[PDB]
Amino acid sequence: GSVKIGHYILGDTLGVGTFGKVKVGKHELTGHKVAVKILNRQKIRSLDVVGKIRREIQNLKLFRHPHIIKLYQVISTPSDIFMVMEYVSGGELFDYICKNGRLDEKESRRLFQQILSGVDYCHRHMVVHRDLKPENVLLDAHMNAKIADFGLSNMMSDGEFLRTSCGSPNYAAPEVISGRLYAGPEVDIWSSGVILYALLCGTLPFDDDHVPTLFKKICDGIFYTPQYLNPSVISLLKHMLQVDPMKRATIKDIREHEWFKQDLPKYLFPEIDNRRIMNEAKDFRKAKWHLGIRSQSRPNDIMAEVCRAIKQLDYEWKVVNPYYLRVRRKNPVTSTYSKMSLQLYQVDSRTYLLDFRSIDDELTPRPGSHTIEFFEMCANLIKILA
Amino acid sequence: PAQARPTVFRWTGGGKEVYLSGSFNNWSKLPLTRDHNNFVAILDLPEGEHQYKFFVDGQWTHDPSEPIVTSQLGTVNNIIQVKKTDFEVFDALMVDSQKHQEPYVCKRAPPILPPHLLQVILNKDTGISCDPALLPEPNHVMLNHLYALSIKDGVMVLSATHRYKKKYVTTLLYKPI
Amino acid sequence: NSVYTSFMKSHRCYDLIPTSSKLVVFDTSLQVKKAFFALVTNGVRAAPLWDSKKQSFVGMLTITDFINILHRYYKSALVQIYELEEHKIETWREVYLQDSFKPLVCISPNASLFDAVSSLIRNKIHRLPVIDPESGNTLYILTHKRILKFLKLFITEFPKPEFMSKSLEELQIGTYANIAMVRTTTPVYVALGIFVQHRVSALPVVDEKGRVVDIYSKFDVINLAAEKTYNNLDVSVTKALQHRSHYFEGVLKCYLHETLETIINRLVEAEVHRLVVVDENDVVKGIVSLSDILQALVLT
Ligand SMILES: Cc1ccc(Oc2nc3cc(-c4ccc(-c5ccccc5O)cc4)c(Cl)cc3[nH]2)cc1C(=O)NO
Ligand SMILES: Nc1ncnc2c1ncn2[C@@H]1O[C@H](COP(=O)(O)O)[C@@H](O)[C@H]1O
Ligand SMILES: Nc1ncnc2c1ncn2[C@@H]1O[C@H](COP(=O)(O)O)[C@@H](O)[C@H]1O
Ligand SMILES: Nc1ncnc2c1ncn2[C@@H]1O[C@H](COP(=O)(O)O)[C@@H](O)[C@H]1O
Repeated sequence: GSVKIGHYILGDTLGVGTFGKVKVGKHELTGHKVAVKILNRQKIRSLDVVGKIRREIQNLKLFRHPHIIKLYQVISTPSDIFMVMEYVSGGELFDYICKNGRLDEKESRRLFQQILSGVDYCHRHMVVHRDLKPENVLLDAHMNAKIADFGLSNMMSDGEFLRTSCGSPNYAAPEVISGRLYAGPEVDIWSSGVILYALLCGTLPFDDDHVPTLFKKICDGIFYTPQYLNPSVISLLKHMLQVDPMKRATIKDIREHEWFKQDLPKYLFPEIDNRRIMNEAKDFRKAKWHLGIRSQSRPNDIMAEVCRAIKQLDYEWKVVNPYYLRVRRKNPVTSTYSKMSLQLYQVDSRTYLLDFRSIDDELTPRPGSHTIEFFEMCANLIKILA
Repeated sequence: PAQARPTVFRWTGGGKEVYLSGSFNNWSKLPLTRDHNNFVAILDLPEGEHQYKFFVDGQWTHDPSEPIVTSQLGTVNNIIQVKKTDFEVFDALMVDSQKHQEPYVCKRAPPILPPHLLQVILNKDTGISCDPALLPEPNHVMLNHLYALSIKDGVMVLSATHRYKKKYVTTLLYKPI
Repeated sequence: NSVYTSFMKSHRCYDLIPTSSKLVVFDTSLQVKKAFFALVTNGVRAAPLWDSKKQSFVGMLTITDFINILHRYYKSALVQIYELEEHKIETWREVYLQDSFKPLVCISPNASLFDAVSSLIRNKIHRLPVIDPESGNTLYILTHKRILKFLKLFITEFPKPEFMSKSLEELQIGTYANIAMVRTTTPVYVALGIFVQHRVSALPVVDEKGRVVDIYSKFDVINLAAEKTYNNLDVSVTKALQHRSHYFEGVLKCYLHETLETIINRLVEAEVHRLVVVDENDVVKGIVSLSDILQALVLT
């Protein structure tokens, strides 16, 4: 007998994923082709990603977009998890560029629109891919782009940054190879800039066989622009490939760019009762704020100081990290708990900064205001540290 | 329906021929198709206890890594228990996952500050033609963080932006020291 | 029901809350002068009041409170107003309210707009804070102007009813008797006194002939806090009104024979909270406010 799951007959190996291997499969009746990702349960247990796998499955299951690979079904067995996904016969974009060379301006634009459309859709759903690269962009028989392999992806949470180094060095943003924290949509945009370059030039903008040189080239943001490149798209590349993440193009910026707007299909980007209400709403010297509290003093000094002041106010805390504390205060009136996170950051060599972040409560209707209780909790500590 | 539950039988090792025999097939020999060093068959088994053994290149053996059972006659077979929890994805991930720090105690480099937090929503001027209570749409990463004004006239001013569904509220509190 | 009443029962208050907004809150232990300055600083008319002791939102601080304080404790331009400078919000709340009755009137975001329009009229207040029962957090401050602006767009979509066709005297909408007004030469202090006794949002400024030459509203009073000119209330409303930034268009007026539709367009376009009904002579016949119009569309 053949290897058969959910009426699909398991064929040739397409490649190897973070877990297991991805294989082609063919329906015993219709001959329909799918891509089956095999996840070994004892392997996902070894490095404990089990929750990280469960959230990827939840998210990808809901995703419906023409330029993202669809997840049809997840089939569970005692030993293994099988992810049945849509199959596209064209293979990696990377292989396509290797064999056929650079794509002309119109074809590059057409593909780059489809891809960015997918990236945007992910971001609108609070998912960052982080592995974007031509090897992870597949093609169907008609040369439509399909984003695949969300194995390195992550969900964006309110007030949270990501420290995880991810993806290939060639497609990673200067902040990612530098190990710094990031929000994450700006990282997908940097990678998308590298993909755009690859489409237009048939080469990578940052590449060196010497790894320290490659990292410097990336953090410098310097790359070669061939003579045959449209000055218009060069400006778009310059914006997407900005080293400074605050200066780097957003998806809104790219949609407004003239080179991107040419020939743009209407279906690609989203822009009944819920839509109408939103339209109605839209139709209808100074003080200088600053973040947290700063001290020119030393990091071990300022950490000891906070813990002392936390204890003084009867608060309780967990040291999750040397510089990251989780605090829980009992409220005398409501007899409830109010939680906040403390993190120290380095502003410059001589200065450090303590950050206060509110933690959302578990509770159903309860007395008093969460936002205010959060303020009062910080206020008490700040008075001491001021 | 629930009588058909997919089960993977995998032999890791070399061979010219590998067969599977179990209680489920009446100890017949089911040939396993190969991929490299993996021989596999996938079978629907009823929920319950099942015993099996392999025939590898003329030698009857059991998988040492999988569980085993031993008969009073000295037969050594692999044994497998079909559980309904194995066939629902999220239930099986719950079981895989299974396999008090609040009390306060007496007791690397600091992460560099992400520049995203230096974008202050209240330091941003808006248009004179619009409601002054209105604000720009916040970066999700800026939410829940605490911002403040330099204490003046014995009064401290705290602020944070929180989200409610698809809407955002930036709240300012005026509290005296 | 009514055509427009159905609409108001349908939509939640959440529908009105803008995407991103600012909310100011005062601890009740805050010096009451500092609070009225904050309202000016942050460009908002009203703020919720928070009692740390009770861990609850006890009430709302508005410009009306600033008027009550000024009028009660003002003595002369020669002597500072101590109570304004020394008091805290809790202290003046205890003075102003001898009765322990008055609660904070709030509405849930899930609750319908109709229910919100009712509650504004029931307690006769212009500010309704929207509070989420689950989080305990105050989300937004609802006003007459926000709500009518919303309806206006919806009113155009629905087929024109006969109400709109009829003229204002026939319709009987608004206040046509016991109109509180002031002279051009009337002192601000006296004007303040009139706010307190009549509890009205604005006073038409009339000449000797009876004709309206201007209007003085509670909003114009907040300018005293702005320029820190509150110490001298002896000046006339005319001199006080010179300080308005917008170079003055003639007072917004409407007529009795004019249709309700005509008027709602004029109000919503101009964003003013009320219109002055007048004779051809400009002699004041009465006032139409947002609260009047909404009371018409909420009931009628
Ligand atoms: C290294 C390793 C060992 C074990 C592992 O877990 C599993 N590996 C598995 C492989 C298979 C499998 C599927 C299909 C075929 C096959 C047989 C004949 C013709 C075509 C085929 O694709 C062969 C094996 C099946 Cl059904 C289940 C499997 N579970 C994963 C991995 C792994 O992570 N690879 O990257
Ligand atoms: N939502 C509310 N709850 C309780 N009191 C209020 C509320 N809104 C206004 N007030 C009070 O009612 C009076 C009139 O305020 P205004 O709405 O500005 O006319 C003032 O004394 C306010 O303190
Ligand atoms: N100057 C005024 N004289 C008499 N009544 C008024 C005046 N202004 C408003 N009103 C009435 O007072 C009520 C509340 O109006 P407002 O204070 O504008 O919300 C409504 O019934 C108005 O018609
Ligand atoms: N009927 C009116 N005619 C002219 N100006 C007005 C009128 N009503 C209000 N204003 C002005 O609008 C501001 C206050 O608006 P509101 O608080 O909505 O009444 C002040 O500058 C008033 O002078």
